[PDB]
Amino acid sequence: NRSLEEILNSIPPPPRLMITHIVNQNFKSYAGEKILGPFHKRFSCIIGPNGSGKSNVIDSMLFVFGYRAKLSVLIHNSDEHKDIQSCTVEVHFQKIIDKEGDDYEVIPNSNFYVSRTACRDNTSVYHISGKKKTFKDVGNLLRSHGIDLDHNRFLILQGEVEQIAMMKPKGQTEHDEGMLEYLEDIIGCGRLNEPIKVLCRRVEILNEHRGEKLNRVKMVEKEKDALEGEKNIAIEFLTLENEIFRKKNHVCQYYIYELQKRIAEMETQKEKIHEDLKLEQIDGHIAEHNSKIKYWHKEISKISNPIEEISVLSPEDLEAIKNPDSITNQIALLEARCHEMKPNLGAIAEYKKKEELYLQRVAELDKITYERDSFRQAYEDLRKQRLNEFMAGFYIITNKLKENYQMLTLGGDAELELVDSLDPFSEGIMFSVRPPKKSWKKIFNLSGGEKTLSSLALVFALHHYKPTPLYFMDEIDAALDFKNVSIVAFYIYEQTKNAQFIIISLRNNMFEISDRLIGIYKTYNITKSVAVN
Repeated sequence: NRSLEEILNSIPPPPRLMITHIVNQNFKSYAGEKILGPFHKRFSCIIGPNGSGKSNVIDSMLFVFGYRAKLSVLIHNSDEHKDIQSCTVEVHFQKIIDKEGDDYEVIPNSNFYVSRTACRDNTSVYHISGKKKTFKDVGNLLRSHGIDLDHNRFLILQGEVEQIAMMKPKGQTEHDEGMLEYLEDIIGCGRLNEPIKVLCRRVEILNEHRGEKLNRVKMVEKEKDALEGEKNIAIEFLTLENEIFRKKNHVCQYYIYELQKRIAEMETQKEKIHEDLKLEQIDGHIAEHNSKIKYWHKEISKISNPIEEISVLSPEDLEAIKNPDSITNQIALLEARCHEMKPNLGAIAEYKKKEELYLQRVAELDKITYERDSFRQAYEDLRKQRLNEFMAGFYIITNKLKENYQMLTLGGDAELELVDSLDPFSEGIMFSVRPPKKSWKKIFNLSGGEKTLSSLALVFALHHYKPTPLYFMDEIDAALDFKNVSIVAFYIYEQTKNAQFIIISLRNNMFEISDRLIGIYKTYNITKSVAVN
């Protein structure tokens, strides 16, 4: 359970190649060893009647590339040849320079030689140029060439296009994926768009309770504020009673100075008596010593300070018996305060503990909250950036789709209608198709051929957006007018010259645009092929 910051730091970031020849030994449709024909960089076709084994080959290339659908069906399956111990199929790849003229000047270096030996013991082993490997290494070198194998887009079968004609706009379950999520994978966002959505979701819920933590560190705060206010009143009472107590020490010091000033005056008078009668001076000395005995209270032990410290006006302000208000009001104030003291440092303790240290906890949860808001808006920025890239590529491919549909249908427009313009990730994207010289209507009331024509228009749109060098089609000519067949054949011939198109059909135009015509026939259940032009 890494933090989202560690997660957001750890974010994983988001001439041509031709097939020279294919040789197949103990192949499912080929008896013994058969060499497939040469394939031009421009065009090639495998034309013939249905049931000659073309479907067997196009499923075989899925089998040999790791796409799995008793490994004896992988070997030949017929009457004359039936399930020998192993089959070996080899395909040759070479580069070729992209020239506008009709050239077959390949690069003589063999780029790839993928040989799969599939035996009857449920074991299939892959070799690249005879080196015992997997299809993963061939796939990595194809990704170096810009070709992605496990993200399959280059192969089109029929079951895909009659899936396309009745797609839900979104994949409502884990086993369904709409064109929205598949395009999100295509555009390069689905690696980081949806996982960051689910990741921020849970973290924000964890963050919520952190905001709740910030709440219940001080859920009410009024009880502690009232308690520290009362104890602050007690502390201010302590300081004020200390000041009144200092005044009381001053008043007791006024009593000691009244006694001592009286002592000094009577020393002066008894010294006058001694100057002038002896026993009268002795009586003055006795009363002076009695007052010095009574002077013990000069060490005022109340706070010992005003104990020995005198005020300014010694003959007038330094007597306590002449000011009974100073005697009475100060001790009355002291008694009222000491009755009303209840002192505690809980004002300071609660202020430094719950108004500062729990405020420090609130500040730490404020920092966690700033992390939470930074995480949620870094999410909002990343999700909106991936969404903006997704709808930007979506606008690019819909412009390419609409221009392809306009030049293929020679009129009319098929356009994808969003559920909502802001974010079509809610429940999908609908599709509305207009046939030429027809009213604008839903796709559901239209022909299946119109749906397939819009699907091939989108396929042309994604190929124009992202150049995939290989494309495979099968039996598009059925239930379709020859006009659109020749139109898309002319599109494939004219707009694409480097891109190689392989189509399985019987109508003339799809191989009249073809540079290679691989005429394949099965005579006495022995399959032989010729490569005519």
